[PDB]
Amino acid sequence: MGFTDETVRFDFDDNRKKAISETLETVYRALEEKGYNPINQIVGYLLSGDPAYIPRYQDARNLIRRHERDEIMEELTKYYLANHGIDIK
Amino acid sequence: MGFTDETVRFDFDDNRKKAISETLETVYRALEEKGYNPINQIVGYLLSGDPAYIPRYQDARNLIRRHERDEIMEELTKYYLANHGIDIK
Repeated sequence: MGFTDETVRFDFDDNRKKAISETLETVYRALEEKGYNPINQIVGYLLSGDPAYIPRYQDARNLIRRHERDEIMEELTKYYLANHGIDIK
Repeated sequence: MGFTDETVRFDFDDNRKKAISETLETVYRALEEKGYNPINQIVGYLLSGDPAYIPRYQDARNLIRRHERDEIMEELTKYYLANHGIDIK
């Protein structure tokens, strides 16, 4: 084998907001491009806690990894009820 | 080296659809009546697999419990991107 991985570490400074929304948008498309099942890998990622659920195609794997699966899931739950007509406090 | 498709097909017969959406609506209402934060308790339920995360005020705790955490979580994931302008199956 040859695990060649050098993540230079971009580390974007916090300034953006609602980033989780762009993160999953990106992650979703990443698997669409790679021919995988985005939903299946995302659901598996949050409730199993392992970065390898998201294929290393795009910075998406890093983006999702820089957010807590707890945090992301809260956002999922909030949005679910929000567009369902509920304003979350 | 463990190339195994795991489509369990353990699909239990349920006659409802979009019920999860109605269920979380119920659960959300349940915590507001109890003076808690609906999101905090729901997020814990799905990723911990512990029914005790939902307070026992209303039938909501029973309703959510009839649904698998995975089932709801995938629905959350799809819906998140769906109303975001993405069409998911």
